[PDB]
Amino acid sequence: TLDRCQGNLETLQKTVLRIKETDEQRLRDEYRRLVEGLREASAARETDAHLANPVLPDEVLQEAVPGSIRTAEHFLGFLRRLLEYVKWRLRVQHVVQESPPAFLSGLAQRVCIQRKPLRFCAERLRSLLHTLEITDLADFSPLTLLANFATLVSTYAKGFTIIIEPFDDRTPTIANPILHFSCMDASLAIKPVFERFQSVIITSGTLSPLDIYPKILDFHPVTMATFTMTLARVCLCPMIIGRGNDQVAISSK
Amino acid sequence: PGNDPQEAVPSAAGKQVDESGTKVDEYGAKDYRLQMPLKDDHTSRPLWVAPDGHIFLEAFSPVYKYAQDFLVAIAEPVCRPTHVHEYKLTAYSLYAAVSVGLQTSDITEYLRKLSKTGVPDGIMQFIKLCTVSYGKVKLVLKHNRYFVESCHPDVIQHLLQDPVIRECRMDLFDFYEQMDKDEEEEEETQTVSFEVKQEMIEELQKRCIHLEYPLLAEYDFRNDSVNPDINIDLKPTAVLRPYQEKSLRKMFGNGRARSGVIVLPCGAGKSLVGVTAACTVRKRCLVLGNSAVSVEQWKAQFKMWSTIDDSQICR
Repeated sequence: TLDRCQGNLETLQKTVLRIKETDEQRLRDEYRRLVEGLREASAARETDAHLANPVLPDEVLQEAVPGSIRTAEHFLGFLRRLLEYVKWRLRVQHVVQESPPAFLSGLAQRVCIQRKPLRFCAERLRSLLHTLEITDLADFSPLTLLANFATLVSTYAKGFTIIIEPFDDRTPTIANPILHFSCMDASLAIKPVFERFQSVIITSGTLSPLDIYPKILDFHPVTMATFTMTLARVCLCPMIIGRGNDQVAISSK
Repeated sequence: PGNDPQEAVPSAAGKQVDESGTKVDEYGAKDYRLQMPLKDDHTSRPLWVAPDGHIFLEAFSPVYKYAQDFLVAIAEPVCRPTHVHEYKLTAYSLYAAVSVGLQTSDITEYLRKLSKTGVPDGIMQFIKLCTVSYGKVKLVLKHNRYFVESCHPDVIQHLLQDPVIRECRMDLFDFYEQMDKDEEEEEETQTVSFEVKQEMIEELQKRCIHLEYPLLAEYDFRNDSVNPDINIDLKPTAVLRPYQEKSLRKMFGNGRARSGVIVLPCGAGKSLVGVTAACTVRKRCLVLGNSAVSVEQWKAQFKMWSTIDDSQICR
């Protein structure tokens, strides 16, 4: 992905170079309007091709136009990002390392201006393409991945988890390393759900321990055990085997 | 010497076994085997309890009473002749130390409850609990843990005698390993298990274990955990039959530590279940053939129903 992204880095630069004022003064009228009064340019289906909110429970993106004033300058921010991100990748491929907020801190040594251009990027990724409105989305799709990422690294990392997994999983060699940013608080995925909702009912036909709703880390007024009778003769036959002759070893010991 | 558990009891208390005169405890039976059969069922019939020798099996109107006990009453019996839907004689022997999921008084109750208070002579009484149930587990620490019993009231004599003879005393890669050790539970209740006296004292101990009035059940904990090696067993499509499927189920109805001795009729799956015990148990086993006549045979079905043969054969 990154190398394909590395390839459409300067590919998009050629679109910047060929456009002198046609799409550029289109930006200049409205990037001034970005400074004057903040409003997203599109309310139609463009938002479907757009990261609506990577980190939803925030207040607002107030000081947009981050430490980035121009487009190639903003493009250089990803040159400051991606090329450092492979520097944050390629050497790191020897050791699996689980340090979620320590990464962004060491990034702050490497990234010049941080924590605002980390969070105010994916729209300015999109919006500087929106004055273009040129690039096909599947072409641009591995890029939207990336400005999603540091945006997520910008906001919610101290409760959440960074994991780097270069080694053998369908790659016998190191031929495709990967890392992952996981969250951990499905609560914090469902806390905004609950705040947006009134009081809403889970039903799970498998959930026998009620103690795992506090794995969702939440509160519950109503949590009981549904008991139905069976005058259908016998509902089913549950049959624990445990063979003695062939000597049950059915767990993978 | 030192080889004396309870021998078979009846030797005396009887004179001209035509007890047309005495039959005194049978008169207790013959009261209720005869007072009971009036309205089309017997509700009686004490298995014809005879004091000396053995007693019988009714087995002619068993219905549910003695047809369930066509088998179950036969635990200490052996049913030595077989018949048509009539009576069936047996003998009597050592077979209460096999019947150790039950108390000698518990059978004695049902020995009475079958017999419609057809009362014992007492001959069996003075031979009921001569050997209290007691096991010998061989637990993970290389010899044995000094298991007693589910029931406690036996160490009270024992520990007031035995130590004054001879004392006793990555993450996911390893998470399940303690979940197995989590399954090492209370041994059905309380266990009351003690620590090995140095592995060379049990021979000195066993001879005195039976010396009071107890008897010991040597086990074989060789399946869940085992510190030495395990051979390659492999049961190559050896479909077998429910006569011997019941057999190892009697050898293993409990956990993974109990030895076994099973009688078959002749020509039965003799070289099967031991070969089945050769592989399922995961041990390093031994056969003791009668002659070389046996030796060629028993490896051959082992060569058949086991693919364990890559010069892996020791005759």
